[PDB]
Amino acid sequence: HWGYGKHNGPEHWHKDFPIAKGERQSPVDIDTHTAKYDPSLKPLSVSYDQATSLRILNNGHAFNVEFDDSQDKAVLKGGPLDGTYRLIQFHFHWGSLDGQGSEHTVDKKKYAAELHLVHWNTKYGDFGKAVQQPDGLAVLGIFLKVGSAKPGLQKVVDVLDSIKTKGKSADFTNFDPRGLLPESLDYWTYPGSLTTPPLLECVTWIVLKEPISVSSEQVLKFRKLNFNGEGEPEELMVDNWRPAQPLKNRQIKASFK
Ligand SMILES: NS(=O)(=O)c1nnc(-c2ccccc2Cl)s1
Ligand SMILES: [Zn+2]
Repeated sequence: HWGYGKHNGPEHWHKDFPIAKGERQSPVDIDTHTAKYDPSLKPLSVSYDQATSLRILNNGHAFNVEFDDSQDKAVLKGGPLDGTYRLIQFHFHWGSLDGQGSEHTVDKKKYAAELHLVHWNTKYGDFGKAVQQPDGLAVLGIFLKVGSAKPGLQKVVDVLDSIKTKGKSADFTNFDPRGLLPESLDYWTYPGSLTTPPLLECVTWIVLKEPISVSSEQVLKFRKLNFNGEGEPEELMVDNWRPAQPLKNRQIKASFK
């Protein structure tokens, strides 16, 4: 099966998922000097006051916090989007060391980790239909750098122990994802894909310019998770990130100059 190890990692994915070599794959390097400022872009509208988290899950590839998306509770609008996108889950990618871990890079700089808040376009009625459309998903990407602690993240950090191995889940209610946002919502955007299989080209990427800060201790706890299931030989969950892919015929746009 696919993974992030030497025998099943990203350069192998194309054998089972040939869209891996497609024309609008993610992530990409953001070259800040060739990004085009687009004054037509609207500000992002993040409406997460009525967010309802449900559960946190180790799926063997990351951990996901899941939200109730049966209603327009937590939604993303504005920016380069037309329409309303509902939050369904968030997850992270991170490294074995602080100098790597993000999926996107900025002028080839890697960050320690990357947060993805995944939303789907409610005109398609359910997530499974949305991933089959070119405008079906919008993923908000936020970089993490190591420095001070992020108080808003600690609640997540403290449950990881209970979902250490693949397939484990825990109740996770009343978590407010507003606690994970930077001060500024300035962004870059481009059309891209899921960065894990099935690698579908259905995502409008919105990558925030301002990183959030987390402490070494916090990121350290991420690295204690396991890719394996219980009773299996221990494989630490680290470096679950996909390299930058060719930009090909795409323009990255910026909401700021
Ligand atoms: N890293 S990511 O946000 O582009 C992403 N990639 N794959 C995702 C996915 C794949 C299968 C089912 C559900 C999701 Cl949410 S979400
Ligand atoms: Zn992701």
